Amino acid sequence: MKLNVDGLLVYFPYDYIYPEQFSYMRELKRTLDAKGHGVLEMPSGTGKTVSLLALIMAYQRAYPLEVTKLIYCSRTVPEIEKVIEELRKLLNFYEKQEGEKLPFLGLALSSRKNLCIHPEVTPLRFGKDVDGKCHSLTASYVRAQYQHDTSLPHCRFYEEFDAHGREVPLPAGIYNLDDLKALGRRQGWCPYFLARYSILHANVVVYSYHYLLDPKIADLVSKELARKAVVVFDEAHNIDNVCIDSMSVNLTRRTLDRCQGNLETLQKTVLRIKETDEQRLRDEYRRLVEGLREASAARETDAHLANPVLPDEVLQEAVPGSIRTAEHFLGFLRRLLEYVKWRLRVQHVVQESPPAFLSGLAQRVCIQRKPLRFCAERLRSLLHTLEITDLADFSPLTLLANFATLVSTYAKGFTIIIEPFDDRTPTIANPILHFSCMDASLAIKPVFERFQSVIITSGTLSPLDIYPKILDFHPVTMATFTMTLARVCLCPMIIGRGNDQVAISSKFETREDIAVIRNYGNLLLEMSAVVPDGIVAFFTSYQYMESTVASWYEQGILENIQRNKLLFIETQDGAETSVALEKYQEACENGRGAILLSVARGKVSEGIDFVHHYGRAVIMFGVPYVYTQSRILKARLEYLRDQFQIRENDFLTFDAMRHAAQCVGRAIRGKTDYGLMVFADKRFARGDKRGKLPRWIQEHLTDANLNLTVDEGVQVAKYFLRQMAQPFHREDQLGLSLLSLEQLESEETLKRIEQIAQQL
Amino acid sequence: LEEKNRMLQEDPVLFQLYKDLVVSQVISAEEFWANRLQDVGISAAFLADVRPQTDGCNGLRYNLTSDIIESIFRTYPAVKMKYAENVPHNMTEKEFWTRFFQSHYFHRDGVKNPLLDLTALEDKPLDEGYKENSNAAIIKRFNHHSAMVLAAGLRQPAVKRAKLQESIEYEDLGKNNSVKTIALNLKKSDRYYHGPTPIQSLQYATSQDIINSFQSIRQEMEAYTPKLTQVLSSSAASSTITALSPGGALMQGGTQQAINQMVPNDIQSELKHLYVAVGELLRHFWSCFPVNTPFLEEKVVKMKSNLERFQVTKLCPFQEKIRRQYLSTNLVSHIEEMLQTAYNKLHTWQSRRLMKKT
Ligand code: SF4
Repeated sequence: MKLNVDGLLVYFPYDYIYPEQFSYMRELKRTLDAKGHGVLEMPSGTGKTVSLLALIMAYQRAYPLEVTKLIYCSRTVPEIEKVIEELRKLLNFYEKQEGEKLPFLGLALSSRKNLCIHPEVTPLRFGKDVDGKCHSLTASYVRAQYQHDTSLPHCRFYEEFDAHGREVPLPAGIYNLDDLKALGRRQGWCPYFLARYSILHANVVVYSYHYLLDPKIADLVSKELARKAVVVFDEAHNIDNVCIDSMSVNLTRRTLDRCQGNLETLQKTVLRIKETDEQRLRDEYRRLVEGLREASAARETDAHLANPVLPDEVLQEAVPGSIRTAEHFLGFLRRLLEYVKWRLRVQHVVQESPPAFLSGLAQRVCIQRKPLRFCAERLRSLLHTLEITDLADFSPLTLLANFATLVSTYAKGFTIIIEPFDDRTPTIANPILHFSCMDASLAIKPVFERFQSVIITSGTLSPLDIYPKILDFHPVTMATFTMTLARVCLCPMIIGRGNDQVAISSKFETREDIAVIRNYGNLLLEMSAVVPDGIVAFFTSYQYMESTVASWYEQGILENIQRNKLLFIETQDGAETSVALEKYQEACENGRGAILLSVARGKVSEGIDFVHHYGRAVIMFGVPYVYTQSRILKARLEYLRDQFQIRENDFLTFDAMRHAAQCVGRAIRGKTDYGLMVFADKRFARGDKRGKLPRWIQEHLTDANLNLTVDEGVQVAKYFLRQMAQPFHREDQLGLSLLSLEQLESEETLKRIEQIAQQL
Repeated sequence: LEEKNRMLQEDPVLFQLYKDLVVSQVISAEEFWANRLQDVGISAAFLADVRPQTDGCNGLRYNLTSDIIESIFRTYPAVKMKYAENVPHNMTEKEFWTRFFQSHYFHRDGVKNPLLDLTALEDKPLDEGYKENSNAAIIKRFNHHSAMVLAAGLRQPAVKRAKLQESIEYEDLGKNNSVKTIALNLKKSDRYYHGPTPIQSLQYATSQDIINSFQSIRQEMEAYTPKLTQVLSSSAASSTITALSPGGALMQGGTQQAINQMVPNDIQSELKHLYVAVGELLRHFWSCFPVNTPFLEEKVVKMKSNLERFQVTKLCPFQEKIRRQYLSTNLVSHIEEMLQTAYNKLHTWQSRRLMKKT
């Protein structure tokens, strides 16, 4: 289907388009006209990805110069696969419509774990082990030695790409990760290096946030990215959490022990190699004194231990001669590690700013800021110059060096928290140091200041002003697209009163209440006896969920629920949770009622999507407020209050509502997809809490369903299920919620579409 | 043989029929039985619902049933191993069940890649640098029991691509053909207007004299006056009464005879038995018919031989039994009609077969 969007032709691969999709296209085009960052809110299951891809392809076809390359940022690998499939379908439609294969190149980027074919590395269960094995088999210095001696360790997968894979770029088209692996097997090449080589040529490149947001991994992609590149963020409502996790550092006593052991091993190796060849140390000193640009720029294959965290200004400055010597730097690292371990001896939690810790270290160990600034450079150079293969055992040393480099240069927005005792079990000796970053905008600041425009979309975007404050920027367009439905597919209800009229709440003071647990059990039993097989229940914490399950078993209410429908409970084990999900889906598709129990912060709420027959019922047991005992969260709240005038309670409410919407928003995949939404808490009735719900969900939240009872909720569920289970025809959607070729051309419909979106 | 004897005992009339057909050498047991010749799913409530029946007089009624034990074995293969390793030597069954009740075992209180591989859902798996036991046990054993029940219910890039296609495809923006119908349009619709009704001698009237008669009656009834005396007369009334009188032409026939007393109930029951036997024999005969394979010819010949033997050995004694009482009912006439119809059918088919060959 061909569409006219403000004078730009759009090749829609499907026969019909939602009016909200047309509004999204028009607003996205307007954002592209300003070449600036923009935030848009689109309901999930509306095919916004198809519209975005179509508009980007139209922009590239009309003017390749304006959008030199498309950057897509996602959350999980299956999201990348789905985006690749959708873009492949769109490209096939383009080729059929135009009659020729367009010179379009699409590529999906992932880790070496998803792009290695070497048989020895395949059984490895961990990416870091995979990376270490690959580097041991693909070290630059080892490559020449293998050329001089075949029996020496090597990886022909990279060698053939170096010999043959560089010359001829891949043909225009779209390749999946499995497709890339198959092509690499066909050519005997490694798809990882080939994909990185072809990034400069690919029109569209898709990968995850950490591949670009993390400064440690920023240069692995940004080196082949120009100023006019356009980035896309999808379902990035937790982007601040990702940035904080990337910029946060954790240190433990076992980490210190491993660091000491690896440092002693490194010193022994240095002495041994000096005995074998002292000239290596002199050559390293020559490299340091003459400039760091020679070693880093001439070896692009050594990107295993790249640390682009430091700004470009720090790169020019050289390491002081006090630590240029390898042995001097080893002693410096030993002193730093001993000082850190002694500082960890405190028996209580200590909260400190980076400048104070740096001043204390300078007073004690006579360590200035400038020598510590270039710690990462010396670390990387020393690791490279010693032909170290099994770098996995040396990971704690690299982590400590990166932490020291962060402290030496990054001060504002960071907090050092020392907790010698576990929050859960203070009796257990767990001395843990946390270098926590409270400024996520620093991770996204280079993205804003380097790329032409940034596009962020998500289904849970209730506040449109907190994100410009959280990300510390001013988006060009802040538009929310309301959802228009000819048939109601969502039935949000709030039940703050149980059968015994108990005030239903999930406050940790009331989370241990037996009455709340029993009312939850009764609600779940009635829902299982009434609602169809697909039932998912999101709790507030793992311990609370386990205690509630135990209480239900003791009461016996859980037994009746098992009698009605099969139950599956997730644990902290990944394999057990995977088996539980598989069994849940199999039971739901086999006609036997299956109930899943998870947490709002668990993996289920992160990257699991529910189809119409899976997302029949989603029940949130109270507003998921994060357990405040983590002083990192408290410190972040204090920093936000002191830097953005944001109340800590308001931020907690926003985060809890965001998690709840993420848990609920994944149950609808289209107009014909209808599901049930239950919120079992009286606190949801609060205007501040209720007003923090997505517009497409909050609008449909009828006030008649506000603070219902268990039986009232059951009756409303019965009514909604019977209403929506009746057969429906897509023709009814024509002109009301679905637009054909002729209906979109109506000027009245265009005015209606313009009225649909709202800019704030 | 024992199973066949028990089944025959379950149907004594058939057993009597089997005797009258085999002992009289009418049909062989092989030919007799030539034409003569439940699993329960696994429920998850078989544990919570099933309780040791604690009758008030200190009665521990286990109500041990085979299906319950089979469900336990299917859901818990370990219980089957325990049963096979203990009884009948190490311990008794009831003691094993009692131990199971007292043990903590009773009183306990991914093929798809995209949306199952939770370990592989993240591309950044770095190190850890960047009544809880009772609850965990309860959750683990509940999940194990659910998986066991699901498994007992039953008793590659292509798969990933198929799963992705199923997940992404939208029913709205696809195809809605649904035209699995065949239209029908007959040639001549006038067949039904005069259907199975045979051709009637629907004679047409004469020439314009028909119009003259129509005009005559039109004028005759155009000036009409109602009459009362002319409507009926006593003589006409007497004739109508006589026609409606008992024994009249309208009163066809009259009283009949009590057939029930004309035949003994034993003779009636034997007639029912013979009716059922001949009916089943002829049903098998017609099932063989039409003879489309050479094997059917021998089977129908055997059927006719069996019919002849049964007739001679039963109806002829039955005919004599009826004739000794000199019953006026021709009950045997119906059987003779059926037998002769079948015999003539077979003879005619044999004649057709001979004609086709020649
Ligand atoms: S070169 Fe490629 S195939 Fe070989 S170990 Fe490294 S990632 Fe794996």
